[PDB]
Amino acid sequence: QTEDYCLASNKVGRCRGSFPRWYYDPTEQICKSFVYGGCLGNKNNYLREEECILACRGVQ
Amino acid sequence: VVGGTDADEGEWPWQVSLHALGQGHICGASLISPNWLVSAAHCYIDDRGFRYSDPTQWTAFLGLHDQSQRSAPGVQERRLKRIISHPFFNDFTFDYDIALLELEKPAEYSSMVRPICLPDASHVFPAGKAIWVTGWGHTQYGGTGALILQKGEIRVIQQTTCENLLPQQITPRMMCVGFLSGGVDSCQGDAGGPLSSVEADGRIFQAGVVSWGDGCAQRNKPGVYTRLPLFRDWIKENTGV
Ligand SMILES: N[C@@H](CCC(=O)N[C@@H](CS)C(=O)NCC(=O)O)C(=O)O
Repeated sequence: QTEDYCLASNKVGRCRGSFPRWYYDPTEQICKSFVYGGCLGNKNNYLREEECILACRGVQ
Repeated sequence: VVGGTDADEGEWPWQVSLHALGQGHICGASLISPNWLVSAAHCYIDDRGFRYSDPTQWTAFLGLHDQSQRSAPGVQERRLKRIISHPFFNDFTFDYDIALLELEKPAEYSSMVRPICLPDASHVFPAGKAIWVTGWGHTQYGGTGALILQKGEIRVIQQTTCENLLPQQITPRMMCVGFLSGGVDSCQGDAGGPLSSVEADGRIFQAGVVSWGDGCAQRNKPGVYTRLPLFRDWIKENTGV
């Protein structure tokens, strides 16, 4: 499960909204900003940096 | 908008910017009357613990030119009272990607703020016609927004071509607009914004709504837009416009 929530690449998708989101990067061990299109994203997609940090704290 | 240029001030007085709470600009929209905006359904779906369908969560900026100058003269700020997503909207196929947004208080028409014309249900925007896409969206896929409103001239693509470029993904509610050559396209942040088409008397009609694309500005991957004429009666029935 941490596989999906923390280890998956960020996914912009095909939709053309600009939703500011956060994703965990396990190579840097840090949550970073990205822009989500709004449709069919994966689980490594957080509304807030703090929520991303909580979800993926310590993950390698 | 990829491969566009800065719009002139006052050039697209129907172009609107929609901001969600704590998140800045999310989607575009078009003004169609003093009370109503047309936008994309997929912008207003509950997600990640945030209620994008909740009208209180949004702010519309009208007469906006530059995102860093939202208090410039002529810029009108409005709350939403109502969001009507099309009932047949499907968030897997992106079919019926259209929404109507009701302003809490009416827009005041000015040199900066004016509605776009709506086409009759029977009207056809012909293949090959040069039309315009506008927005503050990304200048490159996976890139960054534009402070200054962008415009890009694109062309209506034949439905048969469109279907073959994106097999099993194009419905009759959808229209490909762009270039088979790529280079000019809408992009993330442009969704909900209008296609603008100069018609027989010089007046501008809305040809469609920015929806989706496979990346942005790629060869043989034009933008996919929601048609407008098909939804003319739905708009009338729900808004009186
Ligand atoms: N009838 C309007 C003025 C005309 C107007 O702003 N119409 C719009 C919507 S039909 C329009 O022509 N916009 C497109 C354009 O100016 O090119 C009024 O008196 O308030």
